[PDB]
Amino acid sequence: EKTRVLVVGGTGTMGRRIVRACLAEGHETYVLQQPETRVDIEKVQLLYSYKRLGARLIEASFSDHQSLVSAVKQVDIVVAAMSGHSILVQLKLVEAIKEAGNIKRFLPSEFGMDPSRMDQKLEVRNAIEAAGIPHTYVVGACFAAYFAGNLSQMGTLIPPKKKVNIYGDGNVKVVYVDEDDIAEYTAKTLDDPRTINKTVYVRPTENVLTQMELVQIWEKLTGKELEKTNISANDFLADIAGLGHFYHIFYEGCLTDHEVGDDEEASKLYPDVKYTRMDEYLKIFL
Amino acid sequence: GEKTRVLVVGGTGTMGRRIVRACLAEGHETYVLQQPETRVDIEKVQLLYSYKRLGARLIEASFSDHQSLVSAVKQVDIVVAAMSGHSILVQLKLVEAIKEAGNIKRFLPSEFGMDPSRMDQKLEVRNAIEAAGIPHTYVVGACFAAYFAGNLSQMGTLIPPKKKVNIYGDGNVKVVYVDEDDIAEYTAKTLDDPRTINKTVYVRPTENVLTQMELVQIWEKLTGKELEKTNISANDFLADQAGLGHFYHIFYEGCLTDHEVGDDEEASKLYPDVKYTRMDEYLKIFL
Ligand SMILES: NC(=O)C1=CN([C@@H]2O[C@H](COP(=O)(O)OP(=O)(O)OC[C@H]3O[C@@H](n4cnc5c(N)ncnc54)[C@H](OP(=O)(O)O)[C@@H]3O)[C@@H](O)[C@H]2O)C=CC1
Ligand SMILES: NC(=O)C1=CN([C@@H]2O[C@H](COP(=O)(O)OP(=O)(O)OC[C@H]3O[C@@H](n4cnc5c(N)ncnc54)[C@H](OP(=O)(O)O)[C@@H]3O)[C@@H](O)[C@H]2O)C=CC1
Ligand SMILES: COc1cc(C[C@@H]2CO[C@@H](c3ccc(O)c(OC)c3)[C@@H]2CO)ccc1O
Ligand SMILES: COc1cc(C[C@@H]2CO[C@@H](c3ccc(O)c(OC)c3)[C@@H]2CO)ccc1O
Repeated sequence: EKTRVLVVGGTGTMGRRIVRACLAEGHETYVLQQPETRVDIEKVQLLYSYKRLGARLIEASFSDHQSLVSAVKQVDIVVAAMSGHSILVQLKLVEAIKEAGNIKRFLPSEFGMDPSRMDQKLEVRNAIEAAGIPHTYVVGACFAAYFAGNLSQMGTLIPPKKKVNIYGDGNVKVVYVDEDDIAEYTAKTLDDPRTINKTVYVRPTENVLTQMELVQIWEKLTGKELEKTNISANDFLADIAGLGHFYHIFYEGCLTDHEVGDDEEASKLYPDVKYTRMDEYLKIFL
Repeated sequence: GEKTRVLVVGGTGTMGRRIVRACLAEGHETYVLQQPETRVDIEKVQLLYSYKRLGARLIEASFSDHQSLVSAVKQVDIVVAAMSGHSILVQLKLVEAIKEAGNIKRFLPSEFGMDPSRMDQKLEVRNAIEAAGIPHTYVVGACFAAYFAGNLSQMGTLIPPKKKVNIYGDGNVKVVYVDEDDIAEYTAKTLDDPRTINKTVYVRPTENVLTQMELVQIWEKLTGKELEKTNISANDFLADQAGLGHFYHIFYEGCLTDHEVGDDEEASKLYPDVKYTRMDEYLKIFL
């Protein structure tokens, strides 16, 4: 009855939320348990905390091809959320899935900028498609913790107190999404017959905002005007890949420059998800 | 009387995060030290702000800014620190601040392990607390169950071994294994208990005083399988590196159990309503 899901990378930022979202959806949830690399107290405790919620642990190693095959044979769907070298370990996962033969869908570690735009992620896609593994690519949003809570400033995760850099004129549309919402959309789409072999864009409508609109949401919550320093494009390219990431998002507008139909956008596919709006998101910092 | 306001220092540490939640559970108005970011540290930031949803307040302060420590402690009645273990010695700056503010009714320094006065920068911190005249409680005497029980006291891992296990000496030295949650709850109960002002509190839940070989047997009965044991002489063990030695005092010298403690200084008796987790329940999560 339940879809059986294996979550790969279950102790990461996105992966842990995907574990929880799969359980909250009612999926029978399995989490890949990799051989310890270190005395890692919070890693181990996070993993075992999942059992208390009803998840099961499956031990396997990426260096052990047969242990991966044994793992994926126990589930119906695989979701990966590796850090993004670590993206490429999914190639081992693809061969294991291809050998196993029983996987109905694979969602690789995407959850960001679409890599098919004119990349290790694209190499994983090709292997998936070469093997004929049904897939769903979840893309198109900035994690609110990495880009909204710091008003998109680099090198920090919390609002600045007095000053703020604005990229260009800060009128390039961006997509700011609470990581919990991304995970819940992921749990809902992964067995949806409508999203088989599709790209799903996480673009909740009211969270499509320019940097300046984000800052102005904050300024209205606090009642304080920030001192703004506009940084021109070339002023931003003083760098001789993470500056590259910001440049594509805030200068090239790579998240919002192509329109998406309702049949491929998460908030339209799953309108019951009451996604967190950025004014609510930012309240925790007041 | 009223809440009793507590500032937790090291609030995103292993022990500190449990202490934050314990203080909220006990009904204290709970404040957490927000230190300036040293890096893009997503899980550290999310942990800190998760406390707000639970009713805690954050106070930004820096150890390198004496005036920010003063201001932070001036907003609370009690201070509890749980720094990793230099980390220890930064508490000296905190004592100077506590000294100047002059409103702190009690300070619990970062202890929660072997009593150093029976073996240290912890002792240095004690000396400063006492020289300054700051009322104190020292919480000592227990092995964290995550570091010593879930691995059956094996080094280099935190989960039960699959078939063989090392026995230190004869595995008949008494050790104290306690759930970190219980340590934190005892800490939140004791920090304003008049019976423990200016005392050492020993966390020694009676049913959790166990030999390594007893711990192993609890697990063998849970799994129904016996484990291949190999014993290891003190001298062998000591064949030449501070983690080792922590273990040696604990499992060879028996430093946690070689002295008696009285009920008016033992947490499980001071706080008998804390139904502490026994090791047979603790280990079940691993099955
Ligand atoms: N704004 C946005 O849209 C963002 C996009 N992303 C993307 O989301 C996806 C997940 O990112 P994130 O949550 O930050 O990932 P994490 O950095 O949190 O790592 C997650 C897990 O990946 C496993 N892992 C990492 N390296 C290796 C390795 N060499 N070998 C084996 N396993 C490894 C580990 O799994 P285990 O739990 O088993 O130990 C680790 O816990 C990525 O594709 C990333 O590009 C992430 C940041 C922001
Ligand atoms: N078996 C046992 O009984 C055990 C005993 N202990 C003892 O418990 C106490 C706390 O240990 P534990 O919870 O594991 O420690 P942690 O390593 O988990 O504590 C980390 C926190 O302490 C702060 N910290 C660390 N270094 C610094 C620094 N240079 N400057 C400022 N802050 C710093 C940070 O505070 P912030 O959150 O604000 O960023 C950090 O988050 C210690 O006294 C330890 O000796 C701990 C392990 C096992
Ligand atoms: C907030 O300050 C920073 C934030 C980051 C976040 C990095 C941002 O680019 C992020 C990212 C990676 C992959 C993506 O597909 C992605 O899509 C938005 C974003 C990185 C996530 O770790 C990097 C450097 C910083 O200084
Ligand atoms: C579980 O494997 C290890 C576990 C540790 C735990 C270290 C154990 O000695 C612990 C300790 C530190 C301070 C203490 O006061 C203490 O009292 C028991 C124990 C250390 C806590 O970080 C160290 C090395 C290991 O290989």
